[PDB]
Amino acid sequence: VRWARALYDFEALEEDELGFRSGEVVEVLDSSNPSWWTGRLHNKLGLFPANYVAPMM
Amino acid sequence: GQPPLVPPRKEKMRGK
Repeated sequence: VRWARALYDFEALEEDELGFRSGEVVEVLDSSNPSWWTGRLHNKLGLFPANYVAPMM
Repeated sequence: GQPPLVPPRKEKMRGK
């Protein structure tokens, strides 16, 4: 998975988390962790809930 | 209406 679209707003609460708003498109860097994916938005890196995005493919 | 839960933060580490 390379790209995914946010289904809900996600608020980053820890240093390693990537916040986003619903409808934003995240570059997916890791999708092997089933709970938390690693990605990029606004050139910023962080982890976010896999269940908060829908892969685009 | 309400968004789903965020998974436990401990699962950010490897092995979920």
